[PDB]
Amino acid sequence: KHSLDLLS
Amino acid sequence: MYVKLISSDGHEFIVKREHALTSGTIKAMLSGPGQFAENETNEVNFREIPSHVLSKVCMYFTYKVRYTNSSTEIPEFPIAPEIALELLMAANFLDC
Amino acid sequence: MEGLAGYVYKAASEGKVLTLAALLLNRSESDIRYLLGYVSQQGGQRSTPLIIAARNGHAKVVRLLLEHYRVQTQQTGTVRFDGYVIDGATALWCAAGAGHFEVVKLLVSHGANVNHTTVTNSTPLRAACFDGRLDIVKYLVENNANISIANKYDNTCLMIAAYKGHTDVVRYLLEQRADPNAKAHCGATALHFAAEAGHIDIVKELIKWRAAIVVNGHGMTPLKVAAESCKADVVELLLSHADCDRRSRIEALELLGASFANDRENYDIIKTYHYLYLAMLERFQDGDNILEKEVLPPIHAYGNRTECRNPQELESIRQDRDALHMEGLIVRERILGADNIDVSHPIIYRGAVYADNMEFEQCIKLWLHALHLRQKGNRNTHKDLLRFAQVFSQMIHLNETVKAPDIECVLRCSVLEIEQSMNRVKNISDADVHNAMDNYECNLYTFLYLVCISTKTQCSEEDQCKINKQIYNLIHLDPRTREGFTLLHLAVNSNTPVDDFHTNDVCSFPNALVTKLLLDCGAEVNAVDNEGNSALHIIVQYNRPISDFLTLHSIIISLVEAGAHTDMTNKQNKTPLDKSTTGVSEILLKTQMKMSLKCLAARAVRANDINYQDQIPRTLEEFVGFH
Amino acid sequence: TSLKPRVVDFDETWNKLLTTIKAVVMLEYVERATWNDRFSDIYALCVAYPEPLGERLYTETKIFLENHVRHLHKRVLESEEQVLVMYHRYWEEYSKGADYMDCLYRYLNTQFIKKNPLMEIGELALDMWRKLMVEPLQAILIRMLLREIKNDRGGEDPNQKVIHGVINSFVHVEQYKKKFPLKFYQEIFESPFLTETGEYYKQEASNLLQESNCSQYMEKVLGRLKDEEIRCRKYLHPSSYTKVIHECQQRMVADHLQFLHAECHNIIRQEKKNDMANMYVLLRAVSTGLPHMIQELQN
Amino acid sequence: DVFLMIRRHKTTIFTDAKESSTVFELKRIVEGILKRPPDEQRLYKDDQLLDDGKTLGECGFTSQTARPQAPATVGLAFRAFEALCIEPFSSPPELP
Repeated sequence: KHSLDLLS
Repeated sequence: MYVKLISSDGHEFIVKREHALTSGTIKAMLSGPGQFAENETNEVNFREIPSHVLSKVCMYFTYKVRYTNSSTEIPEFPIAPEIALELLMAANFLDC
Repeated sequence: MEGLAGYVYKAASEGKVLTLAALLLNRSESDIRYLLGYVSQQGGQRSTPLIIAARNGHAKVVRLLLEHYRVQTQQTGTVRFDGYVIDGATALWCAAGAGHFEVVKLLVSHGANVNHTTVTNSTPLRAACFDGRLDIVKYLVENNANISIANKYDNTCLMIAAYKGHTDVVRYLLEQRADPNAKAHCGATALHFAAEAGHIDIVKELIKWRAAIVVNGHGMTPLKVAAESCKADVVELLLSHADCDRRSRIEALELLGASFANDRENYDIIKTYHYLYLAMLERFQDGDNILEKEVLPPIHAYGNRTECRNPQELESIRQDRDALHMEGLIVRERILGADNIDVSHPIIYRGAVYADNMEFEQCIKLWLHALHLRQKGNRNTHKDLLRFAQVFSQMIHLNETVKAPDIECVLRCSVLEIEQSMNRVKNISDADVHNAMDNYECNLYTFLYLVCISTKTQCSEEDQCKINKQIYNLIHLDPRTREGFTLLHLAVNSNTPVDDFHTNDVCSFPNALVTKLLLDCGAEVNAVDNEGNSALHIIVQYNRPISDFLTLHSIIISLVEAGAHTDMTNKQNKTPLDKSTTGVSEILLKTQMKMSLKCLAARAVRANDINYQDQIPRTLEEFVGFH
Repeated sequence: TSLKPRVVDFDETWNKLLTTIKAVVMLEYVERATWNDRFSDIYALCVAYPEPLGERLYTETKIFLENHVRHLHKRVLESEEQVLVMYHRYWEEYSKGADYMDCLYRYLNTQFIKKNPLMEIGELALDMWRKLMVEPLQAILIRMLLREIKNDRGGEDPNQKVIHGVINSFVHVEQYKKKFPLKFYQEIFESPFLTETGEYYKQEASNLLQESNCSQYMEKVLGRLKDEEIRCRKYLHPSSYTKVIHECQQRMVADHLQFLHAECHNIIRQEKKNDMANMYVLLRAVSTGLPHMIQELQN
Repeated sequence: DVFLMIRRHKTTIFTDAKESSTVFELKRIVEGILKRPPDEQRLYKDDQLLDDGKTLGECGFTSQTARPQAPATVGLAFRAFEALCIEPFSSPPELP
C-alpha cells in the first residue's frame, strides 16, 4: 500500500 | 478462507479455514502438494468419515474456536451415545 | 414568543411565503422586530430569518420582508461552517457567498451595506467572487465597493477570487484597477495564490497587469510556487515577461523538472527528463555565460550521487528511474534550502512507492531526511512515525532483518517529538487542545510500537543500551495520556489502539517484552491514573488469560518484582484482586502477593482515618496513600 | 468404508503409497485427490487388524529413505566440480520433500513413534540426510565451500543462493535436536571456517602492513571489516555473525596493536580527525585498545 | 453470537453472525462462499420462507437456540421455483 493511502 | 470438508456421503461441510486447522490432519492435508494457493475450492475429500459424524466434528471445530481461551464454565459438548465410538475414531484420525 | 420566532426562522429558510405571511400577520411593530431580527439556532448555525433567507436564495421571502416590514440590513449572525465561523455578516454577505444575484440586488436596493465588514474584515464583494458569479461582483462594485479592503491577513477581492477557477471575476477586477503588488500576511501576492491554483488564464492576466513579481514572506517567487506544483503550463508563460533575467528562469525550469520526478498525481519519466535536459541544455549552451550549480555534498540519505554536472551523466541515467528521481530531489532542496513546507513530502511519496516493491534499505534513509528536516521546522511528524513503524512491522512480518541504528535515531526523533508535543500543549490554549492531545496520544502509541518492534529485533549490546537509554530519557520526561495512563499502563493494556496496517502482525498489547523494557528503564511502577487504576489494575482485568498465559504471567511477575504494590487501591478502593473479572489473573496475582505486616498496618491506619501527616516516614505517606 | 481397524495387505498399500512418497520427496506433481487418499493409507496401516503395521510402515519408509538419499549421494558425488550446486539442488528438493512427507506421516509420528529411540519421519528424513549425504561428503563440502568463500574474499562473485543454502543446510539438517541444534553446524563448518578465515586475515594483515602506513592501514582494515559483515551476512548462519567479526578483529587489528598503539601518538598529537575516528572504531572492539589511546589523548 | 448451518441439497456451510444481524448479511456471506448472487437464493427456517428485511434476533435465531455446540439449520434454494430438498445426514449405527 504505502503511497496508496499513507501519502494523503 | 473456507475449506470444504467433503464426507463419505458427499456432504460438503464448508467451514471457516481457521476453524478447521485446529485439527492436525486437516492442517496436514492442506500442507504440501495439496495447498492449492488459489482460494477457489481448497476442498478435502474424507473418503472414510461418515457425514453424520463429520457434522459433529465441524460443530466441535466451531465450539473449540469459540471456547478456547474462555474457560468460564464452558458448556458440555453434546455427544449422542450412538454417535460416540464413531466420533472417537474420527477425532483419532482428525487429531484434536 | 420564542416559539413564534423559531417558526418565522423556519418559514424563511423553507421559503414558505404563505406560512410566513400568516405567522407575521396581525403583529405589532414591536412584534415584527422581535420576530424579524431574532437570532435562532439550528444545525450549529445562529442565523436570523433574513440572514437564512439570503443563503437559501428565497428571493420572494427576501422581497416580502424588505418591502413591507422594512427590516434593517445590518443583522449579525454566525454563517456557514467547515473552517468558516465568520460572525457579523449581514444578509448581503450570505447572498454573495451563495451566488444568488437576485437576493443581492434586492438587498442593496433596500439599503444593504455594500462595504460591510465582518469580524475578519470580510467584504460582501469578497464572498461575491468566492462563489464565482460575475453579476454579483459587477453589481457590488457599481454600488461603491472598495476592492482594496482586505482581511487581517491582507487578502483582497482579487486574491480570494484567484483561489478558485473563476476567470471572469479576476479579469473584471483587473479592469477595475486591482493592485498587483499587495502583500498578504506571509508576504504573499495574488500571483502566489494563482500559481498554485493551476490557472494559466488568471496568471497570464496578472503578467499583463504588470504584476511586479516579488518573493513571498518566506522568500519564494510565485514562479517557484507553480514550479513545485508540477504545473508546466503555468511555469512556461513567464519567459516572455522579460523580467526573470537568467538565473530565476533556469532555476524554475530545474524546479519544474524536479517536481515531476516526485508527485502522486503528476509523475511521468519522459516529461521529467525532457524538462531537466532542457534546463541543462540552456545552462551549457552559451559557454561565455555558462550557468554552474553549487551542489551540496552528498547526503547519505540522498544516495551516493552528487548530482550530474557533466552533460553525459544526465543522458546516461535517463534510463534509470531511481537516479532520475534522486537528481530531482537534490536540486529540489537546493533551491529552497531544504527548509520549506513541501520539501520532505515528495521524499515521503518517493520512499513509500519504493517500499511497495520489496525494496526497503533505500526507502528507510529517505524518510530519515524527511524526519530530520521537519524537526528543524517545528513540524509534527506523528503520521511519519506511524507510517515508519508500519513499514518496520511489514518488514518484520516478512522476516526481514531491520537495521537497528535507524531504530535508535527514530526513537530519538520520537522522544524529541513527544517533548515538542509536551511543551506545545503547555503553551497551546483551548483553541486546539483536542488536536494537540490527539497528536500526543498518536506520538505515545507510535513510540510504543517502536519499542515493541525494537524488542522484536535481535540487536547488538551497544544498540540495546542506546535504545534503553532513550526510553529511560522519555520515561523521565513522564508522558501522560488524556486518561492519565503513563507509559506503563499503555504497555499492559488490551485497549491500547493498534493501527490497521501490518503493525497488527507484530505489535500487540499487552506485550511482555515492552513492559519488561519499561520496568528496566525505571518506569513509575506505582503510577496512578485519573480514575485510580495502577499499572497492576490494568492487566489483572485482561480478558484472554489462557490463550496467551505466557504474556500475562511475564507481565504480572515483572510488575510484582518491580515493586508494584499488589494491595493498591483506586479511587473506588478496589484492589487488583477485586478488579480481576477473571479467576486466572486473580490467582496468578495471589501467587505473587507476598503478604506483609506493612500493608495490613497501612490499611488499618487509613481505614479509621488516623492522621499520619508528617508523623511517619515520607516514603510511607505515599505508601499509606496506596491503600 | 469407515475408520474401524480393517485387514490391510502391506505389500499392496505400501506400493500404492510408495508412488506418492517417492513423488513428494522429489517435489514432483501428485494430484490433490491422491494426496488426500494417502492420509487414509497411513491411517489404515497404523491401525491395521489384528497387529498395527506402524513398525512395518516406519521400517519400510526408513529403508526407502536410506535408499533414496544414498541414490542422491551418488549423483552429487558423480559430478566432480558441481558438488555444491548438485547438493543444493538435491537439498531444497529434499528439505521440502522431507517436510511434506512428515505432513503425510503425521498419524505415524503422533500415535506410534512419539507414543513409543524412534524418530519421527520429519526428524528421520533429515537425520538420514546428515548420515548418508552430508557426512560422506563432509570433506568435499567444507573444502569447496571455503574455496568459494575464499574466492569471494578474492573479489569473485559466487552464487550467493547456492552457498547460503548449503551452509544453511548444516543447521537445518539438525533442526529437530532439542539440545544444541547448531552443534553439527559449528562442528562441520564454523571451526573449519574460523580457522580458515583466521589464516586468511592474518596473511592479509601482514600484506597490508607491508605496503601501507597507519593512515592507510586502518581504512583498508575497516573496509575489510565492513565487507566481512556482508561476506558473512549473505553466506553464514545469523549466529556466526558475531564470531566471524570478532575473530577477524582479533587477527587484523588486535594482533597488530604494537603497530597501532605506537602510531596512536602521532595520530592524536596532530589532530588527524579522519584518522582518529578510524582508530577509535578499530581500537574499541579490541580488548585493550582504548586504555592506551585514551591516555595518549589525555596527555 | 449466533451460529447457523446453511443447508443445500448436500452442501452445508457453518456460519457465525452477531446477535443483531439481518438476512442480508447471510445472503452476502453465502454469495461470497457459494459464488451465487443473492437475487436467486432465499434463506429458510425449518422449511418456511424468510424475508430480506427482518433481523435474525427476532427471527428465532436466539443465542440460546443456536449455540456453537448445536447450531440451528437454515435452508437454501437456488433458482435454475425449486422446493427445499435438504438431504439428511447419515444414519448412526445402532448400539452394539
